[PDB]
Amino acid sequence: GDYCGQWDWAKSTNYIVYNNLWNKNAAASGSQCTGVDKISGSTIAWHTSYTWTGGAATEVKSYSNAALVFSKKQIKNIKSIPTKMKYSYSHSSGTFVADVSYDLFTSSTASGSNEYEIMIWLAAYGGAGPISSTGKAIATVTIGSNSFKLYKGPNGSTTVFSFVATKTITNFSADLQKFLSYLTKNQGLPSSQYLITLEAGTEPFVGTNAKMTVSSFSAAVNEQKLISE
Repeated sequence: GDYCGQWDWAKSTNYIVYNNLWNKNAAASGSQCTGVDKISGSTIAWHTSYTWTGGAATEVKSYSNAALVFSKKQIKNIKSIPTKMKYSYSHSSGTFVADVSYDLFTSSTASGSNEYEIMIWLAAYGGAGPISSTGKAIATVTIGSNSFKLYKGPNGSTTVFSFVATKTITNFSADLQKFLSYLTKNQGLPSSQYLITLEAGTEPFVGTNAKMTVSSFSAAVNEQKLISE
């Protein structure tokens, strides 16, 4: 059965699926429910459905997501982060502003507070755009079969990097360590940072009778054979 509470969630050996209606009060009206559909090995299928209208149209209202459960590692010691995400997204006609995105966080300790954030937008709808100090991409980088414009800006004391795919991706397959290593080699992301959070879901701004169905999601963090503390 679905769960619609602001902070509802369901735990699995490898994933936690959150409803996470953390900014629901910025909308004038609406609600959102999330549910888990299957769990086969390290692959999970889940979905979320919502309506959010009015209020602060520019603000993320929620971020239902599947979050990986994993041993935290410093980026310098991560060999690979293989991930897959296949989804569909429907809604009713009219205003629809949202994104499908991975959300990763790093800290200086495995248990520390967020210091850097790395988003990967597989889809941006109705003009949704990431945090950007300048309002302009700082780079265009191709990873695997997809091209991404890179944005950068603050969120409090957090530095937020957002890769935005140049074409919508509905069937994603990538090694996210390539994204982190691009940032450590080119954008000043410290390789001593611990990867502490890896999730994938959707950020709605405005939408009616919307439903994202994640037909399959998986992620894993793999460490190098030689660890340097």
